[PDB]
Amino acid sequence: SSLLDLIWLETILPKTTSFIQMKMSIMVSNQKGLIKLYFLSFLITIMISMTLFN
Amino acid sequence: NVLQIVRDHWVHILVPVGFVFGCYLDRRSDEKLTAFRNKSLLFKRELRPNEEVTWK
Amino acid sequence: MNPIIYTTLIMTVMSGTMLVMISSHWLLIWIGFEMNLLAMIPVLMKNFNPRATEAATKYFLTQATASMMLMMAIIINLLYSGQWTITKMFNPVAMTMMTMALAMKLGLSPFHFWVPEVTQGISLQAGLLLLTWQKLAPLSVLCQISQSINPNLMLTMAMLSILIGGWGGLNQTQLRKIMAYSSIAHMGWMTAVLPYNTTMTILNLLIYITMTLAMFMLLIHSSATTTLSLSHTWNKMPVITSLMMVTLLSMGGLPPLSGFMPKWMIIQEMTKNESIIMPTLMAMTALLNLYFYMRLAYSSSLTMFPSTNNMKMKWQFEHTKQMKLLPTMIVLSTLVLPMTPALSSLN
Amino acid sequence: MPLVYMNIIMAFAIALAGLLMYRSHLMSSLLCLEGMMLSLFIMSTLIILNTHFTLANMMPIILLVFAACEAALGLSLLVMVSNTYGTDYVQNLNLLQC
Amino acid sequence: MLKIIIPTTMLLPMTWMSKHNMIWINATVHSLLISLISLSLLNQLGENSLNFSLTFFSDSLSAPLLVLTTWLLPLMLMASQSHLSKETTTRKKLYITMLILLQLFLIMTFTATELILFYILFEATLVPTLIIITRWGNQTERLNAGLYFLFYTLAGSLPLLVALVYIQNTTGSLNFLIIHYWSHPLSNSWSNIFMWLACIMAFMVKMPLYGLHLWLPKAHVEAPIAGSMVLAAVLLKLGGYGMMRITTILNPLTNYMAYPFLMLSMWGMIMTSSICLRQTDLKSLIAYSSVSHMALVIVAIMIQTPWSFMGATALMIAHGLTSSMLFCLANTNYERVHSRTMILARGLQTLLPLMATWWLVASLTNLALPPSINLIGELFIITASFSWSNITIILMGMNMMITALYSLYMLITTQRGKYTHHINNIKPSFTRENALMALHILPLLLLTLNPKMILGPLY
Amino acid sequence: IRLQEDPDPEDENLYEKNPDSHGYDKDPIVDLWNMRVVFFFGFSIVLVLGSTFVAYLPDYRMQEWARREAERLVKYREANGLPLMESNCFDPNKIQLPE
Amino acid sequence: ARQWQPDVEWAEQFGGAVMYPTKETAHWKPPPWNDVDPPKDNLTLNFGP
Amino acid sequence: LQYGPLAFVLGERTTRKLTETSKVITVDGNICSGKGRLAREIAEKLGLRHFPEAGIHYADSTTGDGKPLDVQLSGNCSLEKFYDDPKSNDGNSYRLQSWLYASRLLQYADALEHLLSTGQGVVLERSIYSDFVFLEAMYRQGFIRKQCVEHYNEVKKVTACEYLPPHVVVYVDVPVPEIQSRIQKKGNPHEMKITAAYLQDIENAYKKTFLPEMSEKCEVLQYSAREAEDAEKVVEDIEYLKCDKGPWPDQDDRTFHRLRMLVQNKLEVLNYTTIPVYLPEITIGAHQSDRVFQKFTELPGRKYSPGYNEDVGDKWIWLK
Ligand SMILES: CCCCCCCCCCCCCCCCC[C@@H](O)O[C@H](CO[C@H](O)CCCCCCCCCCCCCCC)COP(=O)(O)OCC[N+](C)(C)C
Ligand SMILES: Nc1ncnc2c1ncn2[C@@H]1O[C@H](COP(=O)(O)OP(=O)(O)O)[C@@H](O)[C@H]1O
Repeated sequence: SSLLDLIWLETILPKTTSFIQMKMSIMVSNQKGLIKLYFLSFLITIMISMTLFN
Repeated sequence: NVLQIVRDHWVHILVPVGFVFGCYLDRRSDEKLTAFRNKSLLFKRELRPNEEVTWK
Repeated sequence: MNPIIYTTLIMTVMSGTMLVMISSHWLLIWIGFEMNLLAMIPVLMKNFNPRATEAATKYFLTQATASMMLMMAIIINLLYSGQWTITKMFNPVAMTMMTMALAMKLGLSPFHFWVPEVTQGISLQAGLLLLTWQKLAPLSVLCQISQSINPNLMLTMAMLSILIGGWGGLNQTQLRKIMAYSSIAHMGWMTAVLPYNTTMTILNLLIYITMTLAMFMLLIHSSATTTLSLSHTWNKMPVITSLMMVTLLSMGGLPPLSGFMPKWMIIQEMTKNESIIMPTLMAMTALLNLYFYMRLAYSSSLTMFPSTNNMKMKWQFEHTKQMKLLPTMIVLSTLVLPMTPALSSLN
Repeated sequence: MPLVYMNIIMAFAIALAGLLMYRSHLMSSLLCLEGMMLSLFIMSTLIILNTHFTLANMMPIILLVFAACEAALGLSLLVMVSNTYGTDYVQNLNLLQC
Repeated sequence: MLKIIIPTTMLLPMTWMSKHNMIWINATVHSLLISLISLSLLNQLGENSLNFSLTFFSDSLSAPLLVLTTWLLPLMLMASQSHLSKETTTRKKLYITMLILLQLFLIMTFTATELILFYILFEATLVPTLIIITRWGNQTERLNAGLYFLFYTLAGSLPLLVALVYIQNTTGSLNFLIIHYWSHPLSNSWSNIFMWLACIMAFMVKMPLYGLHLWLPKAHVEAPIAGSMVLAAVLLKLGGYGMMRITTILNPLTNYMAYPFLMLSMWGMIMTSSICLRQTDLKSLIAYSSVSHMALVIVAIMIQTPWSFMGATALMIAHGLTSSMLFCLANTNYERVHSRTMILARGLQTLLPLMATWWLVASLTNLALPPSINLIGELFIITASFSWSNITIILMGMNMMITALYSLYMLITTQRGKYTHHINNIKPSFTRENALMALHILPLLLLTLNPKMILGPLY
Repeated sequence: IRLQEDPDPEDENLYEKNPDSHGYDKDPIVDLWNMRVVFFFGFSIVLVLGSTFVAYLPDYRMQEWARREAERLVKYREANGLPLMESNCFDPNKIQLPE
Repeated sequence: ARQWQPDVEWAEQFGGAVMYPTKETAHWKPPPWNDVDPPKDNLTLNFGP
Repeated sequence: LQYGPLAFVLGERTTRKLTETSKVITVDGNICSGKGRLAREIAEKLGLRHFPEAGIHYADSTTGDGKPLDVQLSGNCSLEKFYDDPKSNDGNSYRLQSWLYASRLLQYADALEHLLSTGQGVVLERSIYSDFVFLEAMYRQGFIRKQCVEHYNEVKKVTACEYLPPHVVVYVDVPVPEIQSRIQKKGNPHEMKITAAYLQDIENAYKKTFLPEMSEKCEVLQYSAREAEDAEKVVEDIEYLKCDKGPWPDQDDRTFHRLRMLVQNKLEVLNYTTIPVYLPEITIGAHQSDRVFQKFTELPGRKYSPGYNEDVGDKWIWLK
């Protein structure tokens, strides 16, 4: 009941996936909305697409 | 009060007429799958003197 | 803004998009893009405030950079081919530049930040028009130039768009930012299916436009821009909350609603071309979108949040303005799955 | 392709990089935006004159007109932002967040 | 099948146009009539199924499930009458509409002739269940239960959709008759292993399988009575029906991929029975018993012998009826005392004799008392598992012992002993509740009298 | 306090306002007729009529037909000295092995 | 004895600046209700000799 | 037809209908003064339309039948309870204050709509701009809380940043002892329970904040009781004043069109009065909200739209 069903079966599939998605959402949406920053990101993306794509 | 009875208990025919309509639609769908009627090797049969279709 | 000026600007935006979609000349397509942006900026800046001004400035910068890149790609293609007709581009570098410019115009990752930024900055009608029309045009250009698209780059951008939209929608609370991330994810799906079947691309475009129109018009009807503002709608007009809930369910791809049809058709088309991993990952990633849709639906329809006292006066008064084609868009966004074979008509 | 085209393309790339790397001001961003159009005009006119594309000689004029209209729009937006905030710094454009 | 499908789509407008005080009467009467009409599907052939049209067909496996669904709808209506007294007319009509839509989707799912339509309807059943749970649940955990249920099901089923479209592209058709006649062996390669995994894992998450089952206690505990009745009795059988249908094209790879799932299912029977031994909540006990029975059905389907499919079908029907009856009894006890704790109310045999009799009969049917169809299915599965290997007998024996232990434990805890002194709101049992229990229990004994109707197409 | 919330109402007892309540509805006539229709339809119609219908369903599974055919084949086989059960289901003459 | 419905704590959980608060997000603030931020505020000339 | 962009295109301009007497003469005054009589006198002499002071059943009056609704369905507050127990623990004081502010906002919207649709001036006994004096008086005495004051300030900002300023603080300056004498003579016990400190706080709020604030925007005409008795002098002073005060001189046809579109839509007017700020005084539980809404829908002529209620005598429903 406690060790398997309530702890580890909850930890493997639903809790770990939820934690990963929450961390990724925080990382993605933690932007400060600075045009300089994301235009520099645009420049990096442009260079990567021009060079490492054949 | 007869109108009030009809005005309140007219919903009790919906399911029966739906059942009748479903039976009619089942027959109409069965009439579209008569490609092998009286043509199967197992049930091929000469028609009776007063008969045109083995089944409907 | 004067009503005549407003309708003139709207017609100018529509005429620019129509010129883009009917022109066979790269110069004319670029002219249409320029006209569209020029007439679109005041629509964003209709309701004047610092946030709207900032959103318009960011949108102008992004669209101007994209237009410069697109014109550079056109010139490079002209250098090596001497052709102005919009066909399969004859230079890989020009094709890459054109693809990047069109992705920047659409909002595909990693060119996505301006989409939530501008959508939050501008009002509901401006966001609706922005999403719908400004994604309608570059998708037409991409469909015209589909046969030269680099599948690796296109699919990479599409998958990035799907993932970024899912995670952003997971973390956001503002309705307009949620809509922006939903738009990003759906554009990712469309561009993923683009290099294989432009008919499937157009079908996804139509379904997404219908669902987005329904959702935005419901939000305008309820006059809600945040989660808690929408949480009070059940105490004034519970029908709108239920319609919004079914629309949110449809946008999540749940069968047997209309939103499942684009995903289903795209999966079928991609798996026809011996592509399994990409459809599997795309299908699994939509669960994030469905999660934040369901979280939004909990606060508005399936539960009853606390209300206020002036809601009694709200009950006493009645909505006046009537939305155009709202019931039609609600029906078309939830009950057209049995009419799927019409994609042959769309072909 | 000769080296003049190489130099023009390099100038366009440098102008694009300058636009994508802000320092303090929005005016410099508009200046970098206008340099890209200058490079595009030079490249287009060189290509058209080299190949004797007679009917294409009107394209650079249209490009210049539309880009100048875009520049006017950008200047209007810049002066509105400056009137709102006090400076044309791009740091002030942070009310909206991703 | 239209003669059964159309009357439900007529139940909808009848419900929405009936008077405010006649909705329950009309819905119950016409649901009973539809069940009587659907009883005609039990006249199955011996060699091939009943092919009504290009879209719908009925088999010896589909017919008992359709009859069970059509019979289960009016009982859910009665339970809803019980717990929805103070609801408004529009919300009551919406609840009835959700139940009717769920029944219609289940009927079409069971009678679908193609795998893609089967998938579409089998996923369409999610929406009404989620709405019912998250809207008419009583406690805070209903939202979490709905999220867990929906996401477990979808994470299971999306690779199934990918596999189905791939199979159609590869072979030509997803029609069940064609994929059965034109079946070809599945080679032992990684691609075939992953296709097998996609299909089987989808249906196992739906089943559920041990380790993928937490959504079942979460949803069944927090759902209303009608939701719990439909979740345990019919919605759990979608996975079993799918596995019995989808395994036609997965041989002989099923002979090699079945080991992890067989071990999981048997050890899950043991673990879930042991969990039932020490549960402080009655609904959780019933949910874990359902998990154990479904694990036994999984074992039968995976070993995949003619004696195991008959046992699987019989056990599915019997478990559906028994779990519905147990949930109804637990809901009556809850509605009396407004708490799901099992040791809170005692002496219920002294206070309510007839309910004590119903509890005794339900608990006897749960522990597979002969000659009940529960025991028939369990014994067939045990014999097939014994033929498969000779330690499955040990596992089944210990599972059966623990099952009897926890069934009689819950019976003794709830009904026997000294009544709680401070609980003085135990009113006499209602005629509605007694009739609900009788309508649950009598078909079980009638199917015991005539067992060949629920033994599947391999009889 | 945090809200202007109604207190939790006491649960109503159907037997207080109607000692003859069947538990279906608080209206006496509606409750009585709900009980009557449920009992009549469900028990009488469904149980009795469906049970006898299933009991007297025609033998479409061909169990008795199979028994009669088996009796005929057994009689013919043991009358002529042939084995009761054939060695092969199909004809080796019609089957062509790869060689 | 009645169905549970969300309360002020649930509404406050759902009514922050963003879900899943962190240090920076807690430093952030929700936007104004009407999306109009408060403002943050002649030429003199001495002529003659 | 209904006013809108099509009417504006056709040529229905607001400045065409405006005249010299098209003035929103809000008459700001004090408690229990002759402001109501003075406003009625001014309205008749100048030909303007008089709006009685806004209230709970004023908000109830404009919609449906003019008869007021039950206090449970509308307002959920009473002035008598505020008089009897100002510091009660149910938040009735701030609930009443917020409801009265909403009612005054609705009344101001109605007055603006009437002025912009007919050209006739309007006389208001009190407006949203002078409503904050009661809130300050309550806060000084400790009847309400700082959180209530902050919520009121937020709502007032977001809802009154849109509309045009009032026209005159006709401050009928009556000393507090005279106010108490008038209250005692009137004989209503609930208002007789009003303390002297509460009356002084209202006068302090008027004279220290509202009077200086409105002096910059427009002219302020202050009169004593005896001066306010002579309404002709007040009318003469009103007609005399002329200057470039207020945004009215710079108001344009497009701005008037936008304002008319705003004020003709009542739900847009009362949009930010229900912002999701969960103060215990104004927050209503889900179950109580559901029950009260069900009762309000069960009201006779309010289940459907006004033209679609058969129980109150609406015909041709199937063709409407
Ligand atoms: C009194 C104590 C009772 C409890 C203890 C039990 C002790 C034994 C009691 C035994 C009583 C019955 C003995 C006499 C039985 C007579 C009837 C029996 O012989 O007929 C059975 C038949 O019974 C019915 O088939 C049972 C019907 C079961 C289905 C009822 C469904 C009703 C709707 C409910 C839907 C529930 C859905 C569940 C999933 C399907 C067996 O079939 P069969 O002998 O050969 O039929 C003969 C007709 N022939 C010759 C032409 C073939
Ligand atoms: N914002 C408010 N808050 C609390 N009470 C108010 C508010 N506005 C008006 N009132 C109450 O309404 C009443 C109005 O009385 P009033 O019309 O001044 O009397 P008279 O008609 O004799 O001049 C006052 O007693 C005052 O307490």
